[PDB]
Amino acid sequence: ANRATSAFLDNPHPVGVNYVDEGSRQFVAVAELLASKLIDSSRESDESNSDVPFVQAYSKFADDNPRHLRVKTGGKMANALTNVIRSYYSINAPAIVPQVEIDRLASKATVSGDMYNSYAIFNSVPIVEVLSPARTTVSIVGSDRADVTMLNTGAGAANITFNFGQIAETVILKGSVPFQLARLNQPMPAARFTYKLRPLDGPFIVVLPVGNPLVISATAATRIQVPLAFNKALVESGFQTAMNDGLFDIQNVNYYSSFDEFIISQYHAQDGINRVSTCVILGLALQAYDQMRRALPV
Amino acid sequence: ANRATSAFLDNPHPVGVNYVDEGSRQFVAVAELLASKLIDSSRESDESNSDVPFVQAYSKFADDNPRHLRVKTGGKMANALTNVIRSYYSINAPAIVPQVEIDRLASKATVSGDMYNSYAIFNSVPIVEVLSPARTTVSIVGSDRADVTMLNTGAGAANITFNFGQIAETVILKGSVPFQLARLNQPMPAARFTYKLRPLDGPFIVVLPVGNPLVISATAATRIQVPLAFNKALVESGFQTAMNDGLFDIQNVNYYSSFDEFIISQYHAQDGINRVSTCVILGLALQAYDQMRRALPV
Amino acid sequence: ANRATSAFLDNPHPVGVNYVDEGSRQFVAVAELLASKLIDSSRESDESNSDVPFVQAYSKFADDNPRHLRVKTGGKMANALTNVIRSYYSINAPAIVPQVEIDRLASKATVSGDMYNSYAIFNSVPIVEVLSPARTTVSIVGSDRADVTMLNTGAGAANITFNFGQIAETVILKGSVPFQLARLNQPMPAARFTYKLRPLDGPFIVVLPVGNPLVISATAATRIQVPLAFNKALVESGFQTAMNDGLFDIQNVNYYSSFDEFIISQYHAQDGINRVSTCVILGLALQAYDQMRRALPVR
Amino acid sequence: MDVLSKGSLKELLAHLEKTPLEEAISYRIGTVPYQNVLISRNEYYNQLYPDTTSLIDGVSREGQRNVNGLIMSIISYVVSGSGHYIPNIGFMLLRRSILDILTKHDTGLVTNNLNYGIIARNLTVSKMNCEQRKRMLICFKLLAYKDGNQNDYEIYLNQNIPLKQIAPNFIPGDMRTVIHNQDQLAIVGIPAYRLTQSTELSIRDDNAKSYKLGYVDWYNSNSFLRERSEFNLIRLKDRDTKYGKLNGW
Amino acid sequence: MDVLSKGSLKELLAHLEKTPLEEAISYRIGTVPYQNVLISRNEYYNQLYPDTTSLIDGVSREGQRNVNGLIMSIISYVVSGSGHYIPNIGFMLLRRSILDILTKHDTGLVTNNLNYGIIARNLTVSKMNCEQRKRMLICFKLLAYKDGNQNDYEIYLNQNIPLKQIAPNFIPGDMRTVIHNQDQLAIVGIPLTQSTELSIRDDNAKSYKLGYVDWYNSNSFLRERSEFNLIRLKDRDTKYGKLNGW
Amino acid sequence: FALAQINADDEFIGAIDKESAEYLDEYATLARDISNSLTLVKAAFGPLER
Repeated sequence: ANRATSAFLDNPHPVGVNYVDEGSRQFVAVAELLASKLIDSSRESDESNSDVPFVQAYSKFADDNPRHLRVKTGGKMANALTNVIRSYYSINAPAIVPQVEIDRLASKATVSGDMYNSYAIFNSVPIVEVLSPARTTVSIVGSDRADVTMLNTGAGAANITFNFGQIAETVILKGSVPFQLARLNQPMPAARFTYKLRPLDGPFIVVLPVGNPLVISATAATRIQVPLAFNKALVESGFQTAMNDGLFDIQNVNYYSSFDEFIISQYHAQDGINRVSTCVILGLALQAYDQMRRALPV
Repeated sequence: ANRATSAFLDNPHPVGVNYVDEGSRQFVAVAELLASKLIDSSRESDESNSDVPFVQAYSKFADDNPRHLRVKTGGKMANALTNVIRSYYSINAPAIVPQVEIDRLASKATVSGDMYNSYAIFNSVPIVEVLSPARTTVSIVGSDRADVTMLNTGAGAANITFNFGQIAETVILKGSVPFQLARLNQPMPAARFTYKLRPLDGPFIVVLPVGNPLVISATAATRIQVPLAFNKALVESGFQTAMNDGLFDIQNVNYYSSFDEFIISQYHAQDGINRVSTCVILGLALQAYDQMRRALPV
Repeated sequence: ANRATSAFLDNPHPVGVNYVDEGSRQFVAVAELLASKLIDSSRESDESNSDVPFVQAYSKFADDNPRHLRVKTGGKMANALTNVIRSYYSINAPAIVPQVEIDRLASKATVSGDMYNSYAIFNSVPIVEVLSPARTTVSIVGSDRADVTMLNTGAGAANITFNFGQIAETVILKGSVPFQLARLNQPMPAARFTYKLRPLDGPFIVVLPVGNPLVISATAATRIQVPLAFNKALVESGFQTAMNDGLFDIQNVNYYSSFDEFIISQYHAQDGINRVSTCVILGLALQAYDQMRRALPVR
Repeated sequence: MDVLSKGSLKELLAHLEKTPLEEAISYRIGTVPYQNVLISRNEYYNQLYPDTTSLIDGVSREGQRNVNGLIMSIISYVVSGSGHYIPNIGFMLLRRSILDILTKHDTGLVTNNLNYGIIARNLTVSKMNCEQRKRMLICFKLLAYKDGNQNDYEIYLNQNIPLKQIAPNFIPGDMRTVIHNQDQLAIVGIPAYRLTQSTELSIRDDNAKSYKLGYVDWYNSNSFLRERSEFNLIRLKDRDTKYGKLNGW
Repeated sequence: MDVLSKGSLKELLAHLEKTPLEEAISYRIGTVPYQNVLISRNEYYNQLYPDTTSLIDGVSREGQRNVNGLIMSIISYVVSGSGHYIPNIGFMLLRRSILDILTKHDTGLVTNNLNYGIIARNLTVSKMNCEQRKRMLICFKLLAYKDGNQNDYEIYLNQNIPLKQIAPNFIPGDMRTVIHNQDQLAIVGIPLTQSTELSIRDDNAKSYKLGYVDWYNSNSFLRERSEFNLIRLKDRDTKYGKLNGW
Repeated sequence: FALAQINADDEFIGAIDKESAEYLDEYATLARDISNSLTLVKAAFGPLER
């Protein structure tokens, strides 16, 4: 008997515990709000035929007026946002930003750092384990759409067990050819192309006939509570920008292809609820980072 | 294989579908409020050696002054409350109270008529089925505390399956002697005196050794949404009075020893959610019927 | 000899030793008072069609003003009360409520924290042990009323001894058929239907003649000192809410069907005097928890 | 709460000189640290929120009956607001000030064998913030100069680069260094942002927020000293004077 | 909405004389009448709320092309406000008024073989309030006296004692009975909060209740604009083409 | 020592204080004026430079 698991779900590293309180949460909300005004100031500059709208936006974000002989960096808030993002990813990252600096930057705009007033859908499909008997090959490829390739070289039909965890809300399975799937201690129905199932129900048994390989595609949806200012497209771009800039370059940590995989992998840890709150705050910080760095490249 | 079922869960009769709208709910809440004032006014009249407090309360309730020669019945409000109680119990009740009468009676006092702003705990234990093998005797006695008496006469130990439904919140099992219980497809733990279970977990298997009989005492708690004025002490007393007064004497109906058994039995029927809301309204009506009749016996 | 005992008296787990000082008991007393006003204000709001009475009561309880789009959960007072209730139940439960929080909430109202003003009557019947000879069968069922079923298979009449502990004040025994019961080294009177016994008298011997089984129904009453605000009906409802809410799910603990069985089982243990004091405080806290949760509900 | 409000090296050191050692210890038994627990956080979740108990929370915890435990309780009081449960220390030691325990040989306590690696590990330093780390480094520096272990203190800082970056710069025997220092060591204070009456998930964050909201109540209460209004009512001994300096410094 | 506000036998009979059969029928397919369905009531429960569809809900449902179907649609309109989908009724029947369909022989419809017990079961008389049952009995009595089956009306009433208690006390032939009647048949009326009810019948009925206050004022001008220069459909003069399928 | 008795019986009509009710209502008019004035100045005078 062999077992297989998703690659992105292996060994989630611990996340940081700093910059989670109310003042730090409001700093991230202010940074997101002010960085958004920076991007919109470009369109205002085009319409107004002048750089005054951009100068006003940068002055509020950086406490200093822009210069022509200096490369625009963002000043204290840019430095604070960058260092705070580093601390969120790993517990080994230092917490360099002082509290006093965080409170001063959090007073720039009026926001509430409530990160539980909305939700988002995360599409990473968790396959905790797939148990197959001898003379059966199982390969799991993919993270957003997981394709499971199954081959039965044995004499008779085999029973393969799926375990999708206890966190995902729904999972939809679509097979290359019609197949049979049922819960444990349940009878099997007629072969169908598509199955919709709740992972909380229990481990699922799929009957593998002997012959050509059977491939099953898995798509899952998970609901995680996020602030109302959350935007998945901006968060995903911020994740790639931060990884390129080396903000995640620190020893004894894991690397993920997308923010979708990062948050779901942390949610499936030993105590994944503790890390979901920090990961969401990292998402808002990354959304602020993508806007800030696209307006002020460096 | 033999099946054992709690007596009070067998064949719940359909409940009435009338007088469950917002106007009718307001009338029940008004009746409870004025019936409570009727009881307090009688106590005040006795303490103050005067009839002024009671005359005011009776006049508001019955729309007529009390008279020494005439009998004190409560007027039209008593008749309407009596009739809606019959209609709530069974679908075969006449339901002969006009809508105009209900609206005029709901305008006496100001109440929201919301039957979902609180909750109450009901202690009836649902045992839907107990599956036992041959040469075993199983008997269930009780509704507030269920005792399951099990006798093994075969060669070896027997496996007895317990099904507690899917509605009750928690079930606590205490045996006469330490015993073994585990969920399906799970190893059995060491013998223990007590077990705390969630009925949603699934059917539970109990190992019955050959020898002396084993008695398991069951206690369950279920949460049901009720109005803030709900009082279990008054509802249960009103339930007994209505049965004694013949308000439930309808053809093709079941009977229960308490209101707790009535509501839980209707909950466990096919689509039991349909009946819980109507059953809660009947309970509040029985609360008003208790207080009115105790103040004005007939 | 065969031995039988009540199921609920077996292995009483230890209780918490934290938040049992003057300030903490004052905080629990304040919580019960403010929870009661929260329930009353919700009723006054409903009969009056105005949210003003409820808002004012919630503001005292939660030190914050209710706002739409934010769920009303009770604020910091609810958080402290829930975690304190866990700590009272078991010694494995953590203590995570700082002292500055307890002092702040205790000052919200001026009530006495004394938990021994009055008493209460508890109905659980303690049967510590029932010893029977070889050819007899004894089964004990129930906690509010104990049914002891005894069958004699041998030729001769059997002697069965009953131990009811030393905590209960009175025990009343009623039999399906008249039976004989007397204290040790005492003559046995005529067969009667009922007996009133003081458990401190000693082990009681009941003759079991050969034939049809004899069933004894046991009822006991014990008196425990409780605060004057103690209401048994509210405590039982709070005990069930806490169990259903999942805050009694601690490692290596026992579970009970009611607060009656919980307090009696702790009483019938070593250092049972000290455990009862902690359990009484937990009972008043459960009264506050029940009233707060009904006023502010969740689906 | 009073200790966490100090914002400068001068105020923090002055407070430690005035307060005795009994404030650092607690007489409540508490629970044990390094234990995985399930706590109730109902404003956010219906289930039980997992967390781990530590010595840095503001709740009293049982501590070891040795010099190592005594020092951990002192640093915990400085960086968290509450100490541990070490009873029967003795009235001779409990009367002396926290500063005297840290930097005076006359007390009689022997702290030379203490290792800063395990103390930082036990007093979980990966979970502290910048202000908490600075206060701990102050205590380490005071202890090191007490037993003549300045070289060991430097090597420990050189091993851990982030600690060196935020390490306060002051010589424990010189008062001019304390005056010149401009580090911000305040963990509670009047917040520029919007502070609400809401719970936090972690044990450390919830307890810290309770101290923060408690300081606001104390700041606006009658126990606070408003210098701009009643500076002539304080006694001459405790009045703020530039000539004022710590004893023996 | 107008048929539900009538609170007297006189007003209900007057409305039926004015209203053509077109507003009793509907042109929307709807769904199957009797069916166990799960509906969403998120104001109370996270789970889907079980319920059974019927012909009393104010929602169009499929009906067969027979006299039983036409009668069921008329009664549903009176007791619920919305009719049913009967395909291709025909111009001749649609132009006649509801009362003439119930009480006159010139419509071309045979109603002598109607079974009152089956109609009540199909209309789910068990889940009806006092006002709705009275309106159904008014329609039954009118049909009974039209075809001479007055005895069958009494047999049906005797089999259902609760309906006999609340039966109307008017004779279709006589006018003194209609003038002196004192029944209250109003379902909708000016008083209720903008909330949702659990049942399909209760929710739909409350929708009519909340919309009646607005309908009292807005219908006057919008109606008059529609038929400013339009010929009345009721009893419209035509060549009297044909009646197919009846 | 010389406390003055204060009576407001004439100010209250039943349980309603008319003067306080009308005075508080004027803040709604001021709130509307503040929002209107700020928006007009921002539109007429854009970003400001010195």
